[PDB]
Amino acid sequence: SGFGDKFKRPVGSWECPVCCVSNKAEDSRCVSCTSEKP
Amino acid sequence: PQVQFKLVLVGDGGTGKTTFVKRHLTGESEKKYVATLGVEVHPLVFHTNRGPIKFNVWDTAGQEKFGGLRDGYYIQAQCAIIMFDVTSRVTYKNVPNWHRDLVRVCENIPIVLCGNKVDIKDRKVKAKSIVFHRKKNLQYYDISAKSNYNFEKPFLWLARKLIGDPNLEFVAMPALAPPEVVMDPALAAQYEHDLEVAQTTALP
Ligand SMILES: Nc1nc2c(ncn2[C@@H]2O[C@H](COP(=O)(O)OP(=O)(O)O)[C@@H](O)[C@H]2O)c(=O)[nH]1
Ligand SMILES: [Mg+2]
Ligand SMILES: [Zn+2]
Repeated sequence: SGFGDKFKRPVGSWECPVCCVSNKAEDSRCVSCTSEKP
Repeated sequence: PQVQFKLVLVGDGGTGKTTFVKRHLTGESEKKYVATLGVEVHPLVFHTNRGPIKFNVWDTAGQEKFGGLRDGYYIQAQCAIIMFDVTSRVTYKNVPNWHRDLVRVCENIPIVLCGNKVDIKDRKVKAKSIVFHRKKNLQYYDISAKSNYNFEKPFLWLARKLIGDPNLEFVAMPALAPPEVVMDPALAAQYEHDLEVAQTTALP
């Protein structure tokens, strides 16, 4: 079975637009590159 | 949402990390520059029998030449490649350091060890010398970035570990830059026969 069938981003998470790391909802900045939650 | 993994590509300067990640043509044309860290993130899509998998490969701007890498580089890495140069014994001796630096932040993420530049005749680090992966039960592969030799092997191993599916296959190779050097098919078979023999030899 395909991953996309059973893959879902954690509730509230956001992908960093600069470096693509997945961050927690409560994080205002990217825990990797420090860029801001857009 | 897409299945993507942050893959950190570490190793001594001059080992060929940038030449390697650049082989994936779409990852190169769609790489993203991270100013704050001086990093380029290459989106390397691979197409598996179960769907697309994207390795966001982090490549340095050469800062590894002047010291270790900052936390931010390693933070949230889900897998890694440690590269060394089979023509520079010293790069192989720094593999443990890179390993330590990496596990200090990321813990037991899947890791593949790659010896680059095996297209060169005067190979200094032979199969019998490469033992670090066996000590830490990592996977090793010979590669040649400039010939695309074994380019897909590290990513296939990682995808299988990350997905938990050992039957996972790449249904088609990604579009790669044309080989800039030829890799003698026999030399490749001989090197592959040297690894299996070295695999059946005791650890000193
Ligand atoms: N024969 C051969 N030369 C390579 C290969 N990969 C890199 N080189 C060269 O090794 C030098 C360093 O390359 P680079 O990718 O910048 O290493 P990095 O510092 O780890 O990013 C360059 O002169 C490359 O042309 C390879 O696979 N085979
Ligand atoms: Mg480089
Ligand atoms: Zn980021």
